Amino acid sequence: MNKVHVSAVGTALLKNSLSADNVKKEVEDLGLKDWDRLKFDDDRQNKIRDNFTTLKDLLLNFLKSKGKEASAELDSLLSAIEKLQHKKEELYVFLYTTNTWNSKLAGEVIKNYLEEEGIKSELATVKSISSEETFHEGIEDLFDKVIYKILKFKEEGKEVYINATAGLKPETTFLTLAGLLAGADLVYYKYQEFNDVVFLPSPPITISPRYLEWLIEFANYGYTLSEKKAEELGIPVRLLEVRNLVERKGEDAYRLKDWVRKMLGIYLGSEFELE
Amino acid sequence: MNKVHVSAVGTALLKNSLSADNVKKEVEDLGLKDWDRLKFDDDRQNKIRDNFTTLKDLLLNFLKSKGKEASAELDSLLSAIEKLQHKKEELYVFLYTTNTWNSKLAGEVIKNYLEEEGIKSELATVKSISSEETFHEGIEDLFDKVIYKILKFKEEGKEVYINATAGLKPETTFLTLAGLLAGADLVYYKYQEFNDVVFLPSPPITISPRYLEWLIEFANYGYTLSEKKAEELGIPVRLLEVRNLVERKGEDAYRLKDWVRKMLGIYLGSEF
Repeated sequence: MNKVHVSAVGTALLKNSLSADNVKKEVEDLGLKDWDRLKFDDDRQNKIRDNFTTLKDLLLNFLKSKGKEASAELDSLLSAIEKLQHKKEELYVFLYTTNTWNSKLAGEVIKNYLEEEGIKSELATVKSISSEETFHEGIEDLFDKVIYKILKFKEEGKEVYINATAGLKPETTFLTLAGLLAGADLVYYKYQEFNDVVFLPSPPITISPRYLEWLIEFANYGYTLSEKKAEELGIPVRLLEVRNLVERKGEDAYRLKDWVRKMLGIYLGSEFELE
Repeated sequence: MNKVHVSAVGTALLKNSLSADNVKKEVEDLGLKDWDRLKFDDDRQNKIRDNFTTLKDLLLNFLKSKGKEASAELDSLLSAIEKLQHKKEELYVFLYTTNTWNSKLAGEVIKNYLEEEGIKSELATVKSISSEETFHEGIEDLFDKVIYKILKFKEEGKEVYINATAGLKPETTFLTLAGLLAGADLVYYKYQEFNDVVFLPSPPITISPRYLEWLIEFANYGYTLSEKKAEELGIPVRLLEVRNLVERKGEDAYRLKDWVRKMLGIYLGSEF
């Protein structure tokens, strides 16, 4: 399957499904009125868990009934696949979603629909972003679970298409940029009020070689540099600091920020810190 | 003003302002009940135009009253300014929005509010994206009105912070990517959720140099090349085409897509 689509899955499907009276009955009787908006540690997530199969078949029947438009994910996926003329034999759909029952439900339902339609696909899950503290881990997890998989796909000799329709804005802005750094071929988006997908300018990009040399340099010296050592290596720490590439750690020292190291992994391999 | 913040302006302010009865009254009497969602060619846009100044004063008063929380733009702007400890003296706020009356209204209101708060700013306007056909023009326009300005700011030795909070996904993903290609320093985002700005991974990036050389090559021979010329110059037009950089217009011929032209002829020259 040499043509891979990457798509986040949200819970809009959960919400959209309440249109239908049968779904609204079943969800209301289970106590799950706001199942699209549940927090990751809300107890109602265990009611989705405990009732997974049912809610699955119910959302897949809703989906069959009223068709792909109930999920912006499917709509943009299936529209892009139509417009690019990607054959079912050639296709793979790498879904990811947060590690929460309402999201996994949406994700399993969409996975099964794609498989009923002759499209092989996979659903990875990723850490929730529930605060400023969990955001940076959230992004590292997307690196590990998605960006590094885009890398694998590109080594495998495949074409990668990013579906930017789905996902929260910051998480898809990150996926688009990291995705293209990892060699993704094309980024697409379906406007809610259009039927056709558009192709975002997806130019082939790499970290500035100037900055790539500097950033690899911290790796030689224990990911830290005094101002005097940086200046001797010609590395403008005060500009790296503006660009949130380094943090000042103490009076004289600058440490290469952890997110940069994840991203360097695109260039030096995912396990380069362990060699 | 060494520190520029870039921010789209959406109409969410127009919608949020309906939670004051005076605004909702004036909106309903004027026929403007869904003014946040009006398309670019909707006739109700002329009611905003015809009433611009008064609807300005109305939204600015609502905004003073209830403060920056009424606008994702102000909220994220003022929060990022707070978190980065940028002084008002050193700031310039580059707002852009579509050339539509409901958008310009939101944008003028945000511009005046920032100026009342001692922050200099401009409001650039850009062509509306109303279809597949107008999308590519829309993106060329963002290049001309925003990306090229990010470039100018960076030649001046100013620092550019992109506020990714407001904007539709495709307009903000393009601003982030082309913004960083133009040398923008940092991209930030404020979740409504947890009321606090985060810094998105924003490495300095460039066009792949192999491709930059190929792309500048097309720019020497008009902006079209036969298959026999391309393979002679060692250019995988096959791979340019997959990455939407060239179209096959001609017979055995390839044409450099217009947006690529307007991205070369923004960051790395200004000729042909």
